[PDB]
Amino acid sequence: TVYPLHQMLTDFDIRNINKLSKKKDIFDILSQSLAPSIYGHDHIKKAILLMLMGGVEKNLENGSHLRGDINILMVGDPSTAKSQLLRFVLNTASLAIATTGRGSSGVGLTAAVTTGAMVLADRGVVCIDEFDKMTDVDRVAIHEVMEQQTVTIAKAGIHTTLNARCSVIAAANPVFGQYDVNRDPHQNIALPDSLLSRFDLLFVVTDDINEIRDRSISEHVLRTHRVTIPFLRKYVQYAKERVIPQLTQEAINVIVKNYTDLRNDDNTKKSPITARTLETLIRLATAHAKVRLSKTVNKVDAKVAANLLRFALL
Amino acid sequence: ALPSIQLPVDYNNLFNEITDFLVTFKQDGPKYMAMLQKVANRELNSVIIDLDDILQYQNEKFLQGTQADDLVSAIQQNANHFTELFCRAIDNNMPLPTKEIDYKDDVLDVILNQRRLRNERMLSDRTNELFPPNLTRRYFLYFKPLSQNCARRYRKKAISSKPLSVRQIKGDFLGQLITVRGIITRVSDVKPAVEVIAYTCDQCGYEVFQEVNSRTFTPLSECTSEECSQNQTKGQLFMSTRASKFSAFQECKIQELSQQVPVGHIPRSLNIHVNGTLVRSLSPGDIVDVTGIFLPAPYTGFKALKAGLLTETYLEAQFVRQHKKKFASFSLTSDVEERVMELITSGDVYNRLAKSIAPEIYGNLDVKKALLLLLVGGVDKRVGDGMKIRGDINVCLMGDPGVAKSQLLKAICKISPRGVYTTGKGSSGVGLTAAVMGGALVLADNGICCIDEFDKMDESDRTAIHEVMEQQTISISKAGINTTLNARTSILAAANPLYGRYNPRLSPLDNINLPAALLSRFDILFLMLDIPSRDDDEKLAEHVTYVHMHNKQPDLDFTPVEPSKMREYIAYAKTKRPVMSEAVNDYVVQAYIRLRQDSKREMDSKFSFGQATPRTLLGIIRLSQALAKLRLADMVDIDDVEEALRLVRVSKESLYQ
Ligand SMILES: [Zn+2]
Repeated sequence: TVYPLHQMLTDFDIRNINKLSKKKDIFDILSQSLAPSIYGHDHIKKAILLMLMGGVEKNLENGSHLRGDINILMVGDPSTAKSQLLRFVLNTASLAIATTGRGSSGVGLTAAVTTGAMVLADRGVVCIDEFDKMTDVDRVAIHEVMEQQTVTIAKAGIHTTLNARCSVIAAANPVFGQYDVNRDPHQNIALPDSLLSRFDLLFVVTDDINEIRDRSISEHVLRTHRVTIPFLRKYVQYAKERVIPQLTQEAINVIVKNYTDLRNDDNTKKSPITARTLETLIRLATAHAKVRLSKTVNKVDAKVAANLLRFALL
Repeated sequence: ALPSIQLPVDYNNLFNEITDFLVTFKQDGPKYMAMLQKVANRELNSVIIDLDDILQYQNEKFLQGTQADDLVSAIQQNANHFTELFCRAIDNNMPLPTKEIDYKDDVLDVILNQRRLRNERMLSDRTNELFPPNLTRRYFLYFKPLSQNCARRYRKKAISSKPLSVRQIKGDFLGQLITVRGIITRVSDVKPAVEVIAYTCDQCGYEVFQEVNSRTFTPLSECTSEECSQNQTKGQLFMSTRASKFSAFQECKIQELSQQVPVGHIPRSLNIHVNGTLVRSLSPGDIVDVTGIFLPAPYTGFKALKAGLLTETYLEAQFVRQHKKKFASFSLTSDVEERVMELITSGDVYNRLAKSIAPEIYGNLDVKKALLLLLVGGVDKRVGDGMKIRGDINVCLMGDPGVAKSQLLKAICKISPRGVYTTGKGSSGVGLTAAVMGGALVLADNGICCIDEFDKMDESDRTAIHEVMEQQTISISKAGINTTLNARTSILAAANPLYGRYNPRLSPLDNINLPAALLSRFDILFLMLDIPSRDDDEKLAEHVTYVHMHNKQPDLDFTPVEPSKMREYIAYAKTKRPVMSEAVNDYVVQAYIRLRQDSKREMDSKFSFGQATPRTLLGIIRLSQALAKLRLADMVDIDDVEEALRLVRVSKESLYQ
């Protein structure tokens, strides 16, 4: 036989979703459902959902396709759960492969075996731990993987362009010690440059300490040692293949206003900002549309994308 | 003792149906008369039997009666048996003379000719059981898969011809034609196989033909001939190599494409045997749909270990279709010019195509305007002695972080054939140079090569590329390589200015990290800098919102030129080789003095780059001569050259904004 040990939605489940889709506040509850063991970080959890959904995919006629999925980075002092969060990403993720630092060889590559992950992880969530530690040699390839969305192997050899369209998370320690919090908007990241852009969202988290927040940590930690989570992935698959929200003229002016704001004001405030940011705006909008199950994109969604990209920046 | 159980399928009348399939035909005189006679005429060996037409025939034999037993399912159901059955029928209908066959002419045909002559003579004298039909062939029967555009008849489930995963392969596909796909591995070098090998006797002669069956055979001596036999006593006999019929044999293993591999396991190779004409068709590293009968070849022993019998199999090659087969080579320019003309007649081809390169992004009509030229290139030159002068265009795209510079490069390397996309860390120095056991530059040459992250490429790489603008060269002196290989490559390089982005308080060449030795080579450097503008960025946002929202970008009104027909036009463009008139030449000169003088009167620092070295002149002659070719020219008119100057000045000078 071979029963393995450690999806089917039946009649009833899909109905539960359908009922639950109409409720206006669901997004926040969902976003809270990820973290039984983790405080706050509602914004980040929101993010991980918005990666699980991911802006459909759009392949133009006789032209290149615009990247659908959203990529995320987390930077902060240790104990931030950054390595703890990712495993829970992994479990409910429906795929994909995890990779930690070095790591490699080839990472996503076929290696052209005589005589990898990112390919095998296609349509899925790749995790990267200690994302900074990874040799630049690889990073050079990750540029090709992330935005371009394809992998190219000329090695000896079999010469082919094969597709890895994977979504990506990465957690990476601050440069030196705990200095992340106070340190400048740059020189803090340690891994310039285009990479910083490729990632749709750069989230920063601080371990800086306070007594009140401390107490509020204490109790939950205590109780820990003494609506269903599984329903979360079932909620997710139907949402994924059904149905793609397209795009609507309700929203566009919002994200345009927002975007232009970002460039003009933030280029005085902070960096980096490019057309890439705009792309990301659209992906987030569409993703939150998927959460809403709406056959259409909306203005509210646009405002949400606005919000999370703000907490990304500020 | 070995029971027997009837099956509805019968080969007897199916052979009859094959005979009715051959030489009696309409839809395409018939194709099987001419295709067969051209083989009989001995200019042709491979007989490519399409299963598509077998599909077409049944319609005429069914509906449209009178109804008959099916082949297309019955073939691929077995597909080994038909090679010995469907193909022998060709012997019965084949034209006898056929025309002008003679004897020698051909080597080894004279051997058998004299065999049948001496045999006929000696037999006709003795009377005063024949040479096997497989020895006399000199042609190979190959079936091909039905994908198919006409498979939609529909016979539905009839198709394999299902371009399946190596993982998808099962022990239930043995003895049934199956297409597979993957990268060629190890591609063993061709060696002769054997079929009959009729050994020669000594005393009384004759001949005997030993069948080559499965992998191997046991050689025999004794005597088969009745004359040498028993009196006196047993005649000695040796194999004659001239008499034997040799069929090329090449084996190669194919690993899976690795995208077809799950989250787990390992790439699994599949062993593939090749015969006859299809030999050498396969080359290492090449994704190919290989179709063939899927068969075991047991066991050679061992035979103790398995037990059993544990076949282990292989795939017989039948047909070969490789992914990614090309200008400048075409003869005609017959009714295809028609396919060019829809593009020509509207006029203003240059702007139209320009816009039609990478419409997926908004803005930068100038950049694309030039990329069209890059794709076109020409005309080089030969000084008759001779040495060459390229010959092509070299483009850079500067600026950061956004503006989507690299998407233009995925664009181009998608459109242009023989284009190859690489990155620095990325493509190793050994990636561009050729090892002895090439890539990048050698791999893509006669066509555009594309580079990203052009700063991070370090040093040894930059020397290669620094040299390749002498074109026609790389020189590898290391170890087991003294060769100088020829790279005719074009180069497009996307790079980011020194961190973070283009500091205006710094002079040009300060915020461009690149040496001036290299930039003099680049004829056109497009620096794309981003200064926020409330009006335009609205338009942009409208564009990038419109698509996503729609897939098709242009509306009201433009017609985006499909890359296929576009490639056709550019192909028809590269053929011209125009020549300059006296007036545009002088104009180029005068304008060049004015450009030199105006560039230097500007003074050192900021502004620049100087010095407008002669490679910019030659560059603008070469751009000129390119723009001419989209007029199809030979005239090379003044507006052409002027336009080249325009593109040049517009390239830079965007740093004043
Ligand atoms: Zn004899």
